[PDB]
Amino acid sequence: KNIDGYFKIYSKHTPINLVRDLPQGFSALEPLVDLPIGINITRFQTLLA
Amino acid sequence: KNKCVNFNFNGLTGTGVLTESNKKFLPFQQFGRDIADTTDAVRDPQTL
Repeated sequence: KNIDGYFKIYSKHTPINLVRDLPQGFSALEPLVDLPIGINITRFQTLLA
Repeated sequence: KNKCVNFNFNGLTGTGVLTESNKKFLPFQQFGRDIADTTDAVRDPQTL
């Protein structure tokens, strides 16, 4: 999320017992790092291994 | 501590009685607020 140039990022890592490729429940994502970038973004792309 | 002071915790200005807290703040948290969005407890800018 780009917040007025602050590209704030949240994250969370938990265990699972996979059933339908998306286990249901509830959690909360914590802020990972503040990134005062100040650049506009309109698209993205993943880097697969 | 234990005195009424005019504090400025890196921008968080105000006036009150500063004392050691029994609560726990998040690792990336600077301060916290009560139900009325009033500064109830803060973390030192230098000390954790």
